Amino acid sequence: TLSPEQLVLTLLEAEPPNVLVSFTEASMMMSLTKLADKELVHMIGWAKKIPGFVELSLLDQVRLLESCWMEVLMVGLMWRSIDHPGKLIFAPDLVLDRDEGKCVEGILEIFDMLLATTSRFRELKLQHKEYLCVKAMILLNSSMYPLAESSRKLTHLLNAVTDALVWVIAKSGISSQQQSVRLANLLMLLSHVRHISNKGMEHLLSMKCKNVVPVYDLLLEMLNAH
Amino acid sequence: QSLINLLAD
Ligand SMILES: C[C@]12CC[C@@H]3c4ccc(O)cc4CC[C@H]3[C@@H]1C[C@@H](O)[C@H]2O
Repeated sequence: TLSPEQLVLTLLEAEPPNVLVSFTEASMMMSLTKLADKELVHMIGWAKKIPGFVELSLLDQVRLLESCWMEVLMVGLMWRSIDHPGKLIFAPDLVLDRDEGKCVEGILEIFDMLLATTSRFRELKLQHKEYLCVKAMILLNSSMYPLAESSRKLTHLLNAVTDALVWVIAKSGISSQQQSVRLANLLMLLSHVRHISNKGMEHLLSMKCKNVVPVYDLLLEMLNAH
Repeated sequence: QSLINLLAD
């Protein structure tokens, strides 16, 4: 096994490239879907750099990414947005004010949820090292969605990232009581992100089904899995 | 490229 410092540095270097996109209901959804597809390509590359991921069975790798992709997109959005109250920084040159959610049916509720969760991370003063850990924990199925060598390996990988998160928190020097509460709050926020993801995917599928936006390629493949 | 091709690439 790697040390926790070694694991966190591995997560840092795995970070994906940033993407650039390029309103009506159609044009906002077109931008957002084009963005997601671009990010998804890079997400797969990112997952492959997480220690142990490519040692899992191909089926587990597929099922993990199918399960978490929207959560991973969303936590990245929250991190990009953390220091800008009332704004969602989807990408450079796609910075949306809360009120621009009025452009798309049903999207404002989702924006408000994403902004509220971002605000909780801001209040917690989420650290760089914590962000890295929690994004990897999401991929490695800290939610425990039902998907033996591969399952045993996955448990080991998830435990390793959790250990690294505990280590990061321990470096803050706050009381053991406060360290435990912080970990609880972070895990409960990840559970909340899962719920927002479920809502977001339902909304995307609705926009597809109503022919508000076409969905192609990798995003289509990941959406079809839901 | 599809999910599988991206994973196997
Ligand atoms: C806004 C929304 C949730 C965040 C997604 C989202 C979250 C994070 C990103 O980096 C990119 C995206 C693009 C797609 C966004 C989704 C489109 C809508 O259907 C709705 O579900």
